[PDB]
Amino acid sequence: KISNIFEDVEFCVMSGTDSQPKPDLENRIAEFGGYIVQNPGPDTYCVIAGSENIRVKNIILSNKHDVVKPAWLLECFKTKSFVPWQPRFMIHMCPSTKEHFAREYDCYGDSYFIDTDLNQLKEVFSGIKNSNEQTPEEMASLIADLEYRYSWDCSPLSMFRRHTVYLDSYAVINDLSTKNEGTRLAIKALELRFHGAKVVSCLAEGVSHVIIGEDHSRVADFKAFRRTFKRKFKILKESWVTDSIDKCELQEENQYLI
Amino acid sequence: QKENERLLRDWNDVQGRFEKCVSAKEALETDLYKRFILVLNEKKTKIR
Repeated sequence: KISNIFEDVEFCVMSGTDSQPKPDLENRIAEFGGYIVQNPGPDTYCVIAGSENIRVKNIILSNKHDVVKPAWLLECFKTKSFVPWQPRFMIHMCPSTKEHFAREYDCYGDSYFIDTDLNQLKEVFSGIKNSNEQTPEEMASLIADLEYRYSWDCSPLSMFRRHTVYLDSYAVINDLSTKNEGTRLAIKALELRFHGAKVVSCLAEGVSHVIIGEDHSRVADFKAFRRTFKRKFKILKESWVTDSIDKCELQEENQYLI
Repeated sequence: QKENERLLRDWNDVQGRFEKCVSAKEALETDLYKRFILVLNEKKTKIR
């Protein structure tokens, strides 16, 4: 009666009680001129149901129509007009509608006509299952590559992703009989991991920096290793790491000059 | 001894809470990055 656009279209509202009683939905769709049929037929544009029954499961098997949620009907009611179908209601959908969506929409809730705000993007991300399939090294490397490709590593909170600073908190190698209790090495580890840097205790070929604690009186080994190692290491003053707490600011590139 | 011991208990508690908060922040950053990477790969495939 109100929205005549719903006329000339069959709606198989064969269920739906959890949200609103099904007779109420039928009354509303009649007020909107929707064809209320009690069973699916090869002329119904969409099948409307609430709780999922063996009939819905068979329609999933016998792909004849789409199992549209009543929430889409509620959207039509609040909009008082037709609501375009979105990949969040149809539990089962016909292959023709699948091709229609794929031709002008992504495989996820993202759409080219309706943008996703903060909450919609959050819902899209949550709907995508979260698991572990990528190794931490590879995932961090891809993150760094994408950030450098479009200048995202310049965030003031995460700059130590590339700088894998090695902290020589162990005086001896392969000795489990000692434990540094009550030391500030944990504080240094927390400071390093705040910006994304992850410390390592096993030496490998991926470590390009060697940093010792406050015991800087070991300049002799640094001098000896400068002649030996071609990988000229860079050691800065301990005030720079404390600047992340006192100044809490990054260091500009103008300091690196002649 | 009593003063330094309950201050060291407070230090242990603050270390634990800071560690768990930093771990939660890192997990949120990691899974947000994972989801953004997935959607970015989806969009890259669509662009291609």
